[PDB]
Amino acid sequence: MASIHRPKRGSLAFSPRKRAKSHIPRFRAWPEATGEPKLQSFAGYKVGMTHVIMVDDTKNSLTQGMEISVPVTVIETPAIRVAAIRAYAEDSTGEKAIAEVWAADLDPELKRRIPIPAAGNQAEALENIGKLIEEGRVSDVRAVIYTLPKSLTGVPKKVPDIMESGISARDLGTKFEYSKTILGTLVSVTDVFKNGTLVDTAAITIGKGTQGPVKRWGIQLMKGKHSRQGSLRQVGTLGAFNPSRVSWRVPQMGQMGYHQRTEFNKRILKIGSDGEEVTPEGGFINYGLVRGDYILIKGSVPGPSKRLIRLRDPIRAKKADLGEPNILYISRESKQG
Amino acid sequence: MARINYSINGDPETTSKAMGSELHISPKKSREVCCKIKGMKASEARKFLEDVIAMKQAVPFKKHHDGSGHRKGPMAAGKYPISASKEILKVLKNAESNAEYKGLEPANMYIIHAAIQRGRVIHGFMPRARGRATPKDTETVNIEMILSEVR
Amino acid sequence: VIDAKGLILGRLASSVAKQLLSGDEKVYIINAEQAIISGSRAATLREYRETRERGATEFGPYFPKRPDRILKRTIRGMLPYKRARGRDAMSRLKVYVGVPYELKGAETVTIPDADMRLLSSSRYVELGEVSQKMGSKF
RNA sequence: CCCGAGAAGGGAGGUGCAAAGUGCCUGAAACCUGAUAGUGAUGGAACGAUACGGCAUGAAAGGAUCUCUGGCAUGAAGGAAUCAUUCGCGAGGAUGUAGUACGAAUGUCACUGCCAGUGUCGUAUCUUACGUUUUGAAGAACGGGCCAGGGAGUGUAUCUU
RNA sequence: AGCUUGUAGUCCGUAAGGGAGACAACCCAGCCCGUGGUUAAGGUCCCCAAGUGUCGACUAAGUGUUAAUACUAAAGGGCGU
RNA sequence: UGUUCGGGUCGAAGCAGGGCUGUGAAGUCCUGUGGACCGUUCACAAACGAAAAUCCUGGUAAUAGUAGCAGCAAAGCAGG
RNA sequence: CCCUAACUGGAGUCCGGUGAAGCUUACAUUCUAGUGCACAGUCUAGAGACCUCUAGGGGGAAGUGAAGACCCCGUGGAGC
RNA sequence: GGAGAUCGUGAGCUGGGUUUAGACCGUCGUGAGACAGGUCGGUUACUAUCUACUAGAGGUGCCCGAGGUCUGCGGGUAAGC
Repeated sequence: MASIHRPKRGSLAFSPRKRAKSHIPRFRAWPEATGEPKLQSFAGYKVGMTHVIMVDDTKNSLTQGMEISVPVTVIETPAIRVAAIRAYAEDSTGEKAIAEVWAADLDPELKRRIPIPAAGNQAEALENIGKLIEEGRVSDVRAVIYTLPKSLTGVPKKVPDIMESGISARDLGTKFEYSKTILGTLVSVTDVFKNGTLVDTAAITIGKGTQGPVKRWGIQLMKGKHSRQGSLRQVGTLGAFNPSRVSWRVPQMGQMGYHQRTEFNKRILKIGSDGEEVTPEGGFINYGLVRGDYILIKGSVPGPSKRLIRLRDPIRAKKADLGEPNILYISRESKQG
Repeated sequence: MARINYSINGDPETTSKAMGSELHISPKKSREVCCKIKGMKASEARKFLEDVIAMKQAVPFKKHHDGSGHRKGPMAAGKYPISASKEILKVLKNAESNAEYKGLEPANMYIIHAAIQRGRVIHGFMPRARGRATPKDTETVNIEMILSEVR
Repeated sequence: VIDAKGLILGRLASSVAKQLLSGDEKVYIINAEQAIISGSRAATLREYRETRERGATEFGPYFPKRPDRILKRTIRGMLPYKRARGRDAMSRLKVYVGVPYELKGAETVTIPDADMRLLSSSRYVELGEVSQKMGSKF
């Protein structure tokens, strides 16, 4: 038999396609430190999409210098609290948590997530971590941070979300000093990301529940006469006669969406403080209006509205210093029109 | 057709017995309900049965799980056997009355025995395709219940 | 506590397996990355990448990557590990890359007949080299 | 008499040597419900046989110089250890110790209160069911879901032995 | 041709048990029951009872680690050793 | 069946489980249940022994609280 | 059809009631290779495998339905 | 590009071909009838027991009791061509 070839339906790069074990994306890698100390990640909540008219500043592009309409995602980004500093020791079996110091004073609504750590050992915990770093038991340092969604109104929840973030510094001592400076403080998104820079966005995608292989993997439907013989939206064959089994690579029904996904190289087009600049007439549908500080991300982002979106400094960015975008018009017309 | 001996015989002094005689209910569902309610106090068993009949409380189905979805809370497969619960509650009422007649105190007694027994089947028929008639039977269940005032 | 540095992999495994089946001791093996496999580097790497990428690794053989876990697998192949005896033997065995901190400074032993200087040539590679060429971080 | 809507049924209480309680003598198995013994959510499959253990049972019908644990005597085949001398390149061999100590078992004397058996589980070795068709059956060859009962070389005549 | 058809011997068929990974017919062996010992075939690094046995060489190819068997690749070449 | 010698309401046959004997076909005994019949010597007969026949008759499982109770045809709701 | 999307009613899914049938020697959480009547979940050696439940399409069980209607054979038939 | 997966894949589909019963043409045969010749027409059964997979749950094991944040033994990927 002389066969016609096709690329495989869907990607096996995301198998098993199960539901994410948490509603928060977890970062498995952190990029290289390339400058002054700072947090490598922030976290906001997706609001919705709008579009801007901007001058194409992208070097070498055909439309560079002319007016272009660019879709943007609005992400409401209230200040996060640096709740703790955690130290990690590297050994043959990998990284292990070795020490943690919690900030002396923490927000009372953190009790919705965890019983509040007391204002106990912070000075001696920090000196213990300093001794550990001096004696070489510490491989690196991360900052445990959490969001404060109570200030938002389109997100109904008041329980904070907690996550670890890397610190970008040239040396472990510099990392420890910066973490001590930022410990217990409220960091704004301008203290993590700058306008016009590329970032990576992680989020839990839109949940679709249980979906068939046609929607879930993009398999072809039965065609022509076969379309009305009783197996229309349904895979042609589960396998060969031998091997006597259904491969895991055969497209099948199952959970669709509500997965963790990372998008790369999303450009920040605006860091705003007043949500009236971006909120349309009538508000964002099912969300409301922006009230705190916000961010405009060029293009689309994984997740629906109100989903927690984690932003991190780019890990596979190609282009060098991009610049500050020239946003000439932010559309606030009614999205419900 | 006739009366039935009990699988277990508790001592007459501190124990009351009752028998639901060939109820036209589901033996599988009644077995699950009996397994759930065995060992409880009579009052708490009554409250549980009332919750089941009111749909506020599912009974786990560990032996006859097929056809049952999972229920909210710390539970696997479970159902709401309304007819079985009603019949078992009638039998429980009979047993509590018998205890009161003996002079025992049902408020302090426990369901120590709660079993089903398949009885004689009434044989009906289900006309099928192509001239075939297959069975459809009336299964009957005897419910043996033994409460005791000690454990 | 056996130091696997400069020891033939199969001969050390046979010795430790027979000791475990004699069944009066817990055996610890340290520096599993420093064990020796005789034969040409190309041939050893070829056979080990074949074994690593062989099976139905979604639902088939799962050949380990760390050198200590590979040595544990090699000893497992010389045991009745499906039996209760072999299960106890494998439960009484611990293998380490380098020296674990708790065993640090403990008195070690070496198998004289497993020593690598009894080999007649230089055609050998280390288990750590095999593991890191298969992509194990240790 | 009590419960129960009840001319159902159940409980309690009676009758009778015995409930044998009306399709009711006896009342097996399959099947189903519950209890008890063993095991059990890291585990490998003809579901067993053999040996040895854990747990349970071991009233009758089984053992009481019987069971346990030792001593002593005799002990077939077989038969060391250790050491001395010698040979061999060596691993080892030969001679003596030594046909000795031991040794299946057969007797005898103490000690002991269990043992046999039964159920289940575990460790070790072995075994891919049964009947049939087949040169070849665990077969991806045919037959049986299970249990109970029924189910197949008989008589007349004649010939031979 | 694990094809078909002869012949001599021996087997399976109807042949246990032990050993070859398993193996109708390949090796020991024909086998009443129980106990003890010593052997056969085969094996003695572990799985697995007993050698990480001895002597003298070869092989660098994981070649090989495969009595018989249809279950084991040839001609040709090699200043490989 | 003939014949010899017996057992049984102070509990026969049968049934469930167990002990002992016998290589075994099987026999015997114990406990419970059961309520009236049952064996034994030497012989003689047979409608005399079942695990199998897509065996027959009866009973009863897994499948399984599963399929079905959806084209008929807008199918009911309120109050009493 | 390129290339599928949304929506409507009935099923399905979940709940109450009612309630069958068909495959079944046994066991069974398997996968690879070999062996074997040369097409193995059970043999051999490895590799895996914590159990239970729900939904889902049918890879496999040389799945089930059925003493192959093709071929041959039978000193078996029928019609022409 | 070619090939293997029971010439992979009908308890997934199709039914055009071949392989039933009807009929025509040509050629054989006295005939019934025949043709690895042509032509027109010609029913594609099953509610999934086990296993495998895809997903979602309840347990038990691990475990001071609970919660949170992590690591990564491993598995997958075309972390694009």
